[PDB]
Amino acid sequence: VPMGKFAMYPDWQPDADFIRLAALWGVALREPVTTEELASFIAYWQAEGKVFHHVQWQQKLARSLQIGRAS
Amino acid sequence: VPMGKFAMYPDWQPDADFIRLAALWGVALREPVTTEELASFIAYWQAEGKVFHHVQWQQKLARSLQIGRAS
Amino acid sequence: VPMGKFAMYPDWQPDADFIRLAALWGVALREPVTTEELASFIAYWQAEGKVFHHVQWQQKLARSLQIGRASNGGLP
Amino acid sequence: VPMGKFAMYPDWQPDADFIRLAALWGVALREPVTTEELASFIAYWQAEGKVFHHVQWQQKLARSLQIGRA
Amino acid sequence: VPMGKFAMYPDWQPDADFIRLAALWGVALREPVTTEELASFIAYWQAEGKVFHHVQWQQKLARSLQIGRAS
DNA sequence: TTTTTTTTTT
Repeated sequence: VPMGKFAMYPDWQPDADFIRLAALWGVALREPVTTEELASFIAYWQAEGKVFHHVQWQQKLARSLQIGRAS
Repeated sequence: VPMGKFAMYPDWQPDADFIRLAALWGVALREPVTTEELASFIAYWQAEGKVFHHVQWQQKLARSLQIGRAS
Repeated sequence: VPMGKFAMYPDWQPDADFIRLAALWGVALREPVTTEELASFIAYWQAEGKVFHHVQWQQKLARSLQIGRASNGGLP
Repeated sequence: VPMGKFAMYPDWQPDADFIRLAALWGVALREPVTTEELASFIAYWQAEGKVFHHVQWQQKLARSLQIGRA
Repeated sequence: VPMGKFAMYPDWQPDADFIRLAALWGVALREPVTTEELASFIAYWQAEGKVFHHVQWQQKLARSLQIGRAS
């Protein structure tokens, strides 16, 4: 929701069509994002404090889910 | 594509001879660039908003593919 | 050496003295510059169009190699 | 100190208290200038051929080290 | 403080409302001048030895800060 | 006054 680059924050959410976006970027997710996966992602990146644009954060989430679920 | 430096944009494509160029720059690609790889690259850099010449964008794409496909 | 300040051009070479020069500037290169590293460097800077003296181009190349080879130490 | 505005030259050195001067100009250097850093700075500016006063060259060195070490 | 043109000297200061003046001249400073920025400016111009009026020195300071901070 | 190339939780 902020414009420009921002640090991750507790109530951030990816777009409603995140699963479709992820597929367009080459990450096939076969299950929806869970509240726990999102919370874990956010806690990690909120602590890290690095700043990204919303679309870039969604790409990081897509990649993180792909790796997390592969294991 | 535009002349001079430009921001990345949705229907950007690398050159038809991108694979040859990438090889000349030390990146041996065995497969053509996928629709998804290109879409992901573009979304990331479009958000970033930095401006480069066409040839410089192609170099970034080559390097990104090298890393992306290595894993 | 090529004289004056010039834009990067396709046939540019850092010369035979490069590795010694790089070392004097604090960049220890163990392997010579590859054809591909050089071609990539040249294509980037030729597009950029900035103009430098030969020694200043060599410094940029040294720095670029140091960073490029740092994920490893050596040539990709 | 070298007098007047001059082009950079191979044997140039900053002052013995360069670190202190740099700090006064807002550049906190943790480690002294290395032989290699100085040589690189001199080669760049010697090629460029621009002329500056000694203090102005020291300011350029301070700024270059700040960036280089970042 | 001297009237007319003068060479830059160690104890020189710009006006208390320098930030506002700078803005009126088209230089938007986000932070006050620091003691280190001022010392650096003075050392540079003192060596140069050129002479300017007080207002002209302030303009040079504004421009120098704009460039210095843009990096 | 104006030196500084380089996309990443696992």
